[PDB]
Amino acid sequence: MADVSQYHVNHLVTFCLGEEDGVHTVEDASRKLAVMDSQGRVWAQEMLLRVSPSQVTLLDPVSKEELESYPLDAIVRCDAVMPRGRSRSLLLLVCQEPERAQPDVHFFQGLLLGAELIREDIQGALQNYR
Amino acid sequence: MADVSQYHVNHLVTFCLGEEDGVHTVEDASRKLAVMDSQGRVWAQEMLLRVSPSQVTLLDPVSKEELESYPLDAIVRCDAVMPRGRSRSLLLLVCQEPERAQPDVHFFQGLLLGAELIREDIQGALQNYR
Ligand SMILES: [Ca+2]
Ligand SMILES: [Ca+2]
Repeated sequence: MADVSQYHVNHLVTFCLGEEDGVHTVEDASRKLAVMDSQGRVWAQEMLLRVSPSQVTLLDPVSKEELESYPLDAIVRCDAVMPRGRSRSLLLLVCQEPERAQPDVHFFQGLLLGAELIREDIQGALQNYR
Repeated sequence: MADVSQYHVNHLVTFCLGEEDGVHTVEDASRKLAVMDSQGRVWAQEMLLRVSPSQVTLLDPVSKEELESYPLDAIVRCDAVMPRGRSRSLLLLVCQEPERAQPDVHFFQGLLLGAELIREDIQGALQNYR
């Protein structure tokens, strides 16, 4: 428990989810992440992920300026997963931003704190908010 | 000419552009906007669009808080268009955000100032920046 916590993570990829792309489960999403990675579309970018009781914020690790923010009302799902062929956990966040026609899948690689700890924190903040 | 100007607009829709969706031209995009609208996916939301010499910013018309921002380096195209069956101009902005796997199309309805005036301002700011 902490109202505001931060974690350093590496953002790996954000991609839109359409009703006809065949991507329906966390597992389908991890598989599309591995395809993307084999096409040279995934490049790790270090970021600061901040969970507060009203939103999840992403910041530049040095400048501390806000790169993106998702109010908790915009998060539709948060999971942590270890795809086949990886010793690590990925943090998956699906958001439906109000202005966008489709939801997006965001994948993050956790560093020392893993994705499981961040998943519990966001899910605790979601339960609370909701 | 003005380094920073603002315009009130209505955001209509933002959607991702994929290499296999058949959407290649401004005209294809206006047609997909009309399909979306006939599926009940388009709802006008009033916003403040600000052009500065380093970025395009979208704000809530009252609270003035930033809703989104696109550094000029992220804009790949800006056009104004009058689709068939409309007496008005739409402002089209295509952006490729660094973190996203695909570019997005954003459509805005201009109000009293039209989309043509905003297109020239962003294109002037793009030329300058570039
Ligand atoms: Ca917490
Ligand atoms: Ca200007």
